[PDB]
Amino acid sequence: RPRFSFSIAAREGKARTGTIEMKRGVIRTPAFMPVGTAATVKALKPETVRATGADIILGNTYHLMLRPGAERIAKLGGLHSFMGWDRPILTDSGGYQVMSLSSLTKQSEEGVTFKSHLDGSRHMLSPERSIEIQHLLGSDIVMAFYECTPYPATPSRAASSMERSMRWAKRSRDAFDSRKEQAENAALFGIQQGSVFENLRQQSADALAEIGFDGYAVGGLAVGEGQDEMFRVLDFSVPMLPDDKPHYLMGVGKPDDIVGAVERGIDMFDCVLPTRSGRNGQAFTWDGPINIRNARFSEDLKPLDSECHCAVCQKWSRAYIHHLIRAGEILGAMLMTEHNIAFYQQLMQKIRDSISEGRFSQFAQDFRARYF
Ligand SMILES: [Zn+2]
Repeated sequence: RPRFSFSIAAREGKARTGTIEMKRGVIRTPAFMPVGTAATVKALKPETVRATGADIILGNTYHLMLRPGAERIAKLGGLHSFMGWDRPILTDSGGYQVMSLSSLTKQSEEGVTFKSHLDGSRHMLSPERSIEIQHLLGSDIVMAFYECTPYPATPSRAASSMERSMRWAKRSRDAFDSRKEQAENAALFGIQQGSVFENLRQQSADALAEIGFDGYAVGGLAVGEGQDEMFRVLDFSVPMLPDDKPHYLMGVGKPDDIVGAVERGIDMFDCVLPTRSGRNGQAFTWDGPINIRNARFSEDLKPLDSECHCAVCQKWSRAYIHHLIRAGEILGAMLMTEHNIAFYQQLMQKIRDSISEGRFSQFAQDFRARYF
């Protein structure tokens, strides 16, 4: 019923489990959010996405602004109504894609100018335009617009980029606050930057807390630094964010990354891996991933995973799915994606249950021992 309410029901070390109550629904944390790129979680009906256990999905402001257009979607009744997903949606601000998929990007204090990577150039993105688009889409959790710091990054480079983003966070906060409908029904998350430097990260955290947000995302990771660095950064970074607010680690998703991130205080995750690697033929299992295309699965009657409770593992064999993927059949992508998202959600449920029971540390250890 409330606009936004985060409650921690249990803790173990830095790990915690709880819920986020929003007008469109309850989000159980730690949470994994499936990625919905062009108003669709690839190869899945929204009801299937919900069936796997997902309480919230992520939409991106970049793609949607290009096709079919933020304004068009608003006119159509909003993203929820448009795609058939009635639960909460967290929208990325588009800053990282603007820099990864756009042609001739132009950075400036006002924002970034760019050329759409597919048809001319739906051109401008600033802190206020981003928030505006996110309002048009009707997202429940709005991400403040930021400027990306590549890896590696020199201290001065990381400092100046972090500083710009902190200014953009203020502008995003204000833009969000000026729109009453948005401010009253949605949530706004701020994003910490600072690369791998804790002084920078600290400054970013402090700026962010000064402005004040509903949740804090740890940005700049999973950009090539490797798990060791990521974890090392998380170790000093997460404790800098407000304890009573959710901590969201953007773009992080290998199963082992998630478990280690939760051990360091992360409550929310998103990643294209499960969907992406699904179309590719890679299925996640409690014994590590398997590539279903491999000839040894040609007559394997066992399900993708022997303990998985998803509809795919209850009804189809590795042999069939192996066939479908090798034949390039659409059902192959559909079945692989559903199992993978299903697997991710079961991992989050296992994580949440072990924290509530005070046995997460052992779960993590056992998980790693078997998965690897
Ligand atoms: Zn399954």
